[PDB]
Amino acid sequence: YQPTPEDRFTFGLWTVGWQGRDPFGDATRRALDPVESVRRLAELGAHGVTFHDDDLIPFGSSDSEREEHVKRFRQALDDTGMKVPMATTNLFTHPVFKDGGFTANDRDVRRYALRKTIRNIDLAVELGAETYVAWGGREGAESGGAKDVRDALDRMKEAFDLLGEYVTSQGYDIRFAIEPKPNEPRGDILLPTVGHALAFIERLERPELYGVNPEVGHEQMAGLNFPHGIAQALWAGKLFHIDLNGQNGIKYDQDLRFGAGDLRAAFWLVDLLESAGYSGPRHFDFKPPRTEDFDGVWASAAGCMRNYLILKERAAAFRADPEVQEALRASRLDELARPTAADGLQALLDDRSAFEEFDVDAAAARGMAFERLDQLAMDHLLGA
Amino acid sequence: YQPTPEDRFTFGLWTVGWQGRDPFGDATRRALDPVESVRRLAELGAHGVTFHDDDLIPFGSSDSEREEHVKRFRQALDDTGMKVPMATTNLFTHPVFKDGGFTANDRDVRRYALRKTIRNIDLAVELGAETYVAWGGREGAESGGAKDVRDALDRMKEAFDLLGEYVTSQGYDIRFAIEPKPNEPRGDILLPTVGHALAFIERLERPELYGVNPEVGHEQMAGLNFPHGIAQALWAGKLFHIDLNGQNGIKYDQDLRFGAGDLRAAFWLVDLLESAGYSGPRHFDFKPPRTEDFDGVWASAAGCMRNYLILKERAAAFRADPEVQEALRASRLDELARPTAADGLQALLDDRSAFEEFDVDAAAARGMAFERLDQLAMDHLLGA
Amino acid sequence: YQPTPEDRFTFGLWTVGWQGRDPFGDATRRALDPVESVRRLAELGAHGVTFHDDDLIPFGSSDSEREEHVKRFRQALDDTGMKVPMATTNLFTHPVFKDGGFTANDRDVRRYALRKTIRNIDLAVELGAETYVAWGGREGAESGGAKDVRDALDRMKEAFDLLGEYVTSQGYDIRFAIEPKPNEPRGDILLPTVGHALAFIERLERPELYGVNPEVGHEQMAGLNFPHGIAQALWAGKLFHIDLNGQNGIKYDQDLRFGAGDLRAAFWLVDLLESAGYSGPRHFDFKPPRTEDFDGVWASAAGCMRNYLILKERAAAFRADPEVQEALRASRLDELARPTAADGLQALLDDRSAFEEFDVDAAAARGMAFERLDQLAMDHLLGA
Amino acid sequence: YQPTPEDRFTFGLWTVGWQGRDPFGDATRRALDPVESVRRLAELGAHGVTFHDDDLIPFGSSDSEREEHVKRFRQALDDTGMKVPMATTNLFTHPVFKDGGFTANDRDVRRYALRKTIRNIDLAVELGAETYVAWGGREGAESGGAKDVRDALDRMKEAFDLLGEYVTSQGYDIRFAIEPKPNEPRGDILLPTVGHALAFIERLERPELYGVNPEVGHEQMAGLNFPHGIAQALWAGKLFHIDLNGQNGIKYDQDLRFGAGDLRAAFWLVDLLESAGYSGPRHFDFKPPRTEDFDGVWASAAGCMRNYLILKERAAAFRADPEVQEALRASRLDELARPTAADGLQALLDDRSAFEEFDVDAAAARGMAFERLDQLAMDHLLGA
Ligand SMILES: [Mn+2]
Ligand SMILES: [Mn+2]
Ligand SMILES: [Mn+2]
Ligand SMILES: [Mn+2]
Ligand SMILES: [Mn+2]
Ligand SMILES: [Mn+2]
Ligand SMILES: [Mn+2]
Ligand SMILES: [Mn+2]
Repeated sequence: YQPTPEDRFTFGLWTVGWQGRDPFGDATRRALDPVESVRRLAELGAHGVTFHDDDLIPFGSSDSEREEHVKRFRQALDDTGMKVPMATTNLFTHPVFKDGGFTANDRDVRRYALRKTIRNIDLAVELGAETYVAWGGREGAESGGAKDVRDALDRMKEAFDLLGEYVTSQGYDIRFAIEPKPNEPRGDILLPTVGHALAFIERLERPELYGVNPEVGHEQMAGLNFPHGIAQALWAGKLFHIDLNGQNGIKYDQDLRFGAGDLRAAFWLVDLLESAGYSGPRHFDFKPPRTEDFDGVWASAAGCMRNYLILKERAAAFRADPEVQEALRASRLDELARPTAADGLQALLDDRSAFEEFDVDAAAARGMAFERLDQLAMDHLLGA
Repeated sequence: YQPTPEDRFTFGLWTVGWQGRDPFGDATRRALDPVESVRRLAELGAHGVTFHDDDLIPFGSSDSEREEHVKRFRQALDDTGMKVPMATTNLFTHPVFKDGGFTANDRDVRRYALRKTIRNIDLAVELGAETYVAWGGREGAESGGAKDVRDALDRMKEAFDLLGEYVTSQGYDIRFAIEPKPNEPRGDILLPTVGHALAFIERLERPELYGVNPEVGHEQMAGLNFPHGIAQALWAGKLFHIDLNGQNGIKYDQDLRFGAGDLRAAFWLVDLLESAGYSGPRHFDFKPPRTEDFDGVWASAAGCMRNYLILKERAAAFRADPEVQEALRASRLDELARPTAADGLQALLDDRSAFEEFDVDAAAARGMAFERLDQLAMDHLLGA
Repeated sequence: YQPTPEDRFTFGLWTVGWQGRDPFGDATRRALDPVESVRRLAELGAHGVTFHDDDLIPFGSSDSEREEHVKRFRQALDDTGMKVPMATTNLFTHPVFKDGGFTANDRDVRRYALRKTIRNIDLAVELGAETYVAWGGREGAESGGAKDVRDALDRMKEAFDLLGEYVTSQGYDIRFAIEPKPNEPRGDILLPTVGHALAFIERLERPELYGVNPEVGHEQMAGLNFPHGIAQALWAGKLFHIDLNGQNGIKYDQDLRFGAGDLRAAFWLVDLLESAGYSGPRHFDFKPPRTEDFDGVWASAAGCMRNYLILKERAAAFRADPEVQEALRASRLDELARPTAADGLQALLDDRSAFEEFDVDAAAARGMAFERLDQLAMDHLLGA
Repeated sequence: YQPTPEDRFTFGLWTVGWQGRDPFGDATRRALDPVESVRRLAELGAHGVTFHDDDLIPFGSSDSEREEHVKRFRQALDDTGMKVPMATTNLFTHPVFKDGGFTANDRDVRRYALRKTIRNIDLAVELGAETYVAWGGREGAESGGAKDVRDALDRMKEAFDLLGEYVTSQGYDIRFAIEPKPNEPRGDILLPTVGHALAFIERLERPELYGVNPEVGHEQMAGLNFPHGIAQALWAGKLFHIDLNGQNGIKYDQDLRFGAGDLRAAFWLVDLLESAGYSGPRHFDFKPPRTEDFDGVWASAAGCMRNYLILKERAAAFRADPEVQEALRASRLDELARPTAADGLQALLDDRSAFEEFDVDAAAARGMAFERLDQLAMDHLLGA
C-alpha cells in the first residue's frame, strides 16, 4: 500500500504545517518551512502540495520577500518533482475578514477580498495550478439581523462573476472550486452543503468555470452522506476538486486523517471515486492532532494515503467479486440503471401493466436483498 | 391574533388527521373524516386544506367510491369556503414503495409510481390546486451498495421530466414543489436539503415548472439554518410552497406545531417571508402530539396560526422601529445591499483604495455592532 | 466466523420479528410465530432469545391463552437448547402509556404500569431469565410544562424501589438493567444517557439490584462515544446487559445490524468487552430493514454475529501484536494505569519535581505517538 | 429589566476578556486588564467575577508579579463591591496539557496538574470563593487506543480525591463543581454530560464535597435538554454552580450570550431555577462574538443579564396565572407530584383497580391537554 505518483495524492501546506492552535490551546508544534513540508511529503510518496497565499507568503510581505519565498518554494518543487495543482486565498484568518470577504457587510472589505484573491490567482497560474479553491469560512452570521442572505448571495455572485471575468480576460486555464461548510467559524456559513453550492453555481454568468470542492468532514458536520453528495456533484459534472479527511459525526470540524472517522463512508467514497474514474488529485485537508510531534505529523500524513489505498483495493475486490455482481443483480441495481420509460409518456399512460394490471402485492412481497449485499461489502472491507 | 382569509393559512388533511401512530406506539386517536377536518379548520380561521391522494381516497378504491369521497369533500369545501391550493402523492406508505417510488430499483414500481402521481395531478387540477408537492420520502438507502445515486438521479430526472411533459401536454396551470428531507424514513434521503433540490431542478428539461417545498423541521434535522435556506430559495425565485412546523434540533422528524421548536428561527423566518412579500399559502405540515385528544388537536392547529401572527407582529415592529433602522445602518446592512464593484473589473483592478492604500488595521478595528442589533431583535420578539 | 454457544449471542423476539412498520409506512413482513424465530435463530447459532411480555403473550390474553403461548414457546426452547437470559415489559406501545408508564402524570397509569411489570417479572423468573430490562421509552415530554422532571424522577425512583422490594420479597435471583435513550418516541426521554442512568441508580434504596442496559445506537443518537460510556459502566460495576446494533449518527433510532453504522466504534467496543472479560450475553436489539424479505431477516441476524466475531478476531490480533504493545508503551498507556500519587498528598505537596523543578517545555515537547498507534489499529481492523 | 446585586449575576474574566481567537482566525480585540473588566461589569450591574488562575496571573509569573496582579485585582473588587464567588484552574491552554491534566497519560503531567490546581485553590480561598470549578477540557481522546477510559477514570477519581483531602486538611469552606462537556477541544471528552459527572461523583471518597457545574451549551452540544439535566442535578442535590450561555444546536461550542440560541430552553431553565429557589450565582460563561468591538462586548454582557430578567418575569407570570394553574391541573401535573403507592407494595399488589379492574381504554382516551398548556407558556414568553 505504498503510494506512487499516478496516485496523485496532494496535501495543503496548512495541513502538516498546522501548529496545533485550537479554540482552547496554544501551538504544540513549531512552524514548518514550506520547503521542509515539500521534501517530507515527497519522501512519503505524495504527488503535490497546495497553498493559501498566506501559507506561502507571510501576510504583508514586500515584493522582494514575496519573490524570495516563491523562489525557495519553487526550488523545493523542482528538487522533488512535486506539483502544485491547486491554490486558494486566505480570506478568514486576518481580523479584517471577521464578517466575511466577498460578503462582508463593509464594501471596502469586499473589494479588498477580491484584490487579494486576484493577486493569488496570478501566482497560482505561475505555479501551474489548474484549480482555484474558495472556502468562504467567514461568509455567514451568528445572529439573524446581521446578514441579509439574499443581499449576501447577490454580493457572492458578483464576486465570483468578477473572478470569472478576470480569468477569462487573462486567458487563464484555471477553474474555480467552491467549498461548502455548514458552520464554524461562523454560526452558520453561506452555501452550507454541496447542494447549496451546486445551486449557486448555476446562477453565475459563466457556470462552466465553477465546480464544488466538497470536504468529507464538512458534509458530515450536517449529518449528510458524503458519498451521496459526491454522486450528485459527479452527476452534475461539477466535481472539480475534493478534500479528503475524517470526521466523527456532528461536532466541530475535526479534520482527522482520511480513513479515520466514518470508515464505512470512506469505503463507499473510494468505491465511487474509482468507479466513476475521477481524475482529479486525491487531496487531503486534514490536521495531525496537536498531541503529535513531527514524527506523528508524518505518520498521520502517510496514513491518509495508506487508508485510501487499502480502501481502493477492498472496493475493487468488492466490485470484481462474481458473488457481489450476482448480489447486485439480485437487488436490482441493474434495473435502476435502465430508463423508467424510454417508450415515452403516451406509452406509459397506455400501459396497463403500469397501473390497472400492476400487482402491487406481488411487487411488495419481493425482498430487496440489500442486507446480504451489504454484508458482502462489509466482508470485503474487512478482508474477511 | 385571530386568523383571517387573507392570511392564507392551510393545513394537510394528514396533519390534524394524524391518528398518532409512531415507531413504538399504536394510534391514540380515531380516524377523522376529511369533511370534519375541513369544517373544524374553517371554524379556526384556516383558508384551505391540502391532501395526499390516499388521504382523500382510500387506497384501492373503485371509481364509484372515488367519486363519492371527492363529492363529499367538495361539499365541505363549498359549505365552508375552504380552498385546496396544493396536493401531493403518497409514494411512501404502501409496502410496494419500500425502496422508493420514482427511484425504486424495480422499474415496474417506478412506472406505477408515475401513473399514481399522474392520476392525482388530474384530481388536483379538478379541485383547483396550483401547486403539486413531491416528497420522495422513500428515495434513498440504508446501505451503500443498495442505491447507485447517479443512476437514481437519472431516474429521478426522468420521472420529473415526464411529469412536466404531462402537465404541459394537458395545458395545466400547476407547478411542482420538491420537498427535501435529509433522512427518515430512509437512512439517507436523496435531495437531502434545499440546496440539493435547487441544484437538481436546474437539470430538468423545463426548470420553470419546478420549485422547492422546504419544511422547517427538515432543514433543522441537518442542523441547517432554515431562514438562510429560504433566503437562497427566494434568491433563486424557486420558493413555490413552504411547510411550517417546529423541530427541536437534530433528531427524528418531530413535526411540532409552528412556533415550537426553534422559536428564534421561527421569528427570523416570518420576518423574511413578510419582508420578501411571499405570496404563497402559509401551510402547516405538523402533527398534534399523540398525547392529545381532539380538543388538543384543534388547540395545536390554532396555535400554529396564532404563533405565526404573533411573530408577524413582532417582526413588523422590529423592522419599523427607528432604533432598529439606525442599528441596521450601524451594522452596515445598507452597505451589504450595494454592489461591490458596479464600476467594473478594470476600475477595481486600478483602485488603489482596494489594495495598496487599503488600511486593513483601521478596517479591522471597526466593530460590527451585531450584538446590539440582535438584542433589539430579542427585545422586539419578547415585547420587552 | 461461525457462532458457537459459548459466544452467547442473543436476540429479542421483536428484532427479527419486526414487521417493518415505521412512522411513514405499513408493515412489509408478516408476523412471526415466536416458535419459528426460536428455531431459525438457533439454526444460525444464536444462544438465546429475549422478550417483551407483549411479544410472547398478545396483550389482553386470557389465562388459558397465556398458558398456551408460554407452552409453545417453552417447547421450542427445549427443542433447540435456546436460553432466555433476559425479559422486559412493553410499557410504550399501548395508548394508555402515551405519557409514560412509571412516570405518567396519571397515577392510575403508574400503578397499572407497575402491576404489568410485576406480572412479567414472575414469568421471566419462570423462564430462567436473570436480567430484567427496563426501557422507559414513553417517560419524558415534548414540551416544557408537561413534565416536572424532579417529580418524575421521584416517581421513577418510587417505581424501581417497589420493584426491588418485590424481587427481594420473592427471593428472586434477577437484577434490573435500565436502558437509556435520549429521545424517540418522546421529544426528550428521561435518563437520556448511560451517565444519567448510572447516577439515578445510585439514589435507589437497593442500588445493587440495578445496572444499565446501554444500546450502541442510543448513545450515538446523542453523538456520544459508546465505548467510553461502556467503560464508565464497567468502571462502576454496573454493566448488567448490553444492546448491540448500528447507528449512523445523530438521527432517528435506526437499529441497524451490529457492525453497520459506526464500524470503528464497533471495533473499539468489542475490544473493550473482550479485554474487560464481560460475561453477559451479546444481545442484539436491531431491526432488519423493511426492504428485506425473510431471507434478508435471517441474513441480517447472521450478520450481527459474524461482524461481532470478525471484530473480536481483529481486536485480539491488535492487542497481541508486539508492535502494538510497543506502540502502547510509546504512547504511555502503561503510565495511565499507574497511580498518580500513591506516595500520598503530603509527598505530592513536598515533591519539587511536580512543580518548581517540573520542566513544562520538555514535557510539552514529548509527542504522544497516538497517530501511529491508531494506524496500527486501523491496519488490524482492515487485516492490512 | 435593570440588574441588582441580589440578582447575583457573575461573569468569567475570560468571557468579556476573550480576544476573539478562534480555530480559523486571529484576535480581533486587545487584551483587557482584569481591573477594567471588574469596573465595567460592575457598572452594568453584575455582582461578581470569576477566574482561571492564568486569567489573573500570567502563566510563569514570579512571586512578586503574582502578588502585584492579585493586589491590583483586589483593589478593583474593593473599589466596586464586586465579589469572587468561584475560581478554577486552566488545565487546557498550555501545550503540556495536550493530553489532559488529571488524566494525562504522562504521570508527571498529572502530578503537575494537581499542584497547579492546589496553588489556585489557596488563592481562591484568599479571595473568598466558595466554589471551585473543574472543566477537564483536555481529558479524553481523538482515537480509541490513546486512552483507556477505565484507567482514566481511576486517575480522575484519584485526583479529585486528593483535592478533597487537601481542602479537608486545610479546613477550607470550598466545594468543587465538575463541568461536563461532550467534546471540543478533544474528540470526545470524559464525563461528557451532566449524568456522567453525577455518576462519577458518587464514587469519590467524599461525595459531599463535589457537585456539577452544567453549562447550557455543553448539554446542547449533545442535543440534550438542558432544563431536564438541571432538574436531575437539583433532584440529586448536586447543583453547585451553573454556566449560562446560548448554543444553536449540535455544533462547535458557540458560547453565545444567554438568551440567544435555544430561547424556549432558556425560558424553561429560568422557570426551573426560580421555581426551585436556586441560590447560587447566575454565572455567564459566554464569548462576545469576534465581530464586536468593546462597545459590543459590554452590550453582549448586558444582554445576558437582561434576557435572564425578561425570562424571569415571563416565567413568574406563567406560574402565577390562574389559567395556567388550571391548565396544569388539567394536564395532571398535580398527580405527577403525588406518590404512586404510598399504600405500599402489598396494597398495590392487592388493588384490583390497578390491574383486573383498570379500564385501559378509558384511561387511554383521556387527553393530556399538553398543547393548550404549552400555548399558554408560549403566550407568556412572548407577552401575547
Ligand atoms: Mn474541515
Ligand atoms: Mn477543506
Ligand atoms: Mn416533517
Ligand atoms: Mn412536509
Ligand atoms: Mn434503538
Ligand atoms: Mn434496546
Ligand atoms: Mn462552552
Ligand atoms: Mn463553562
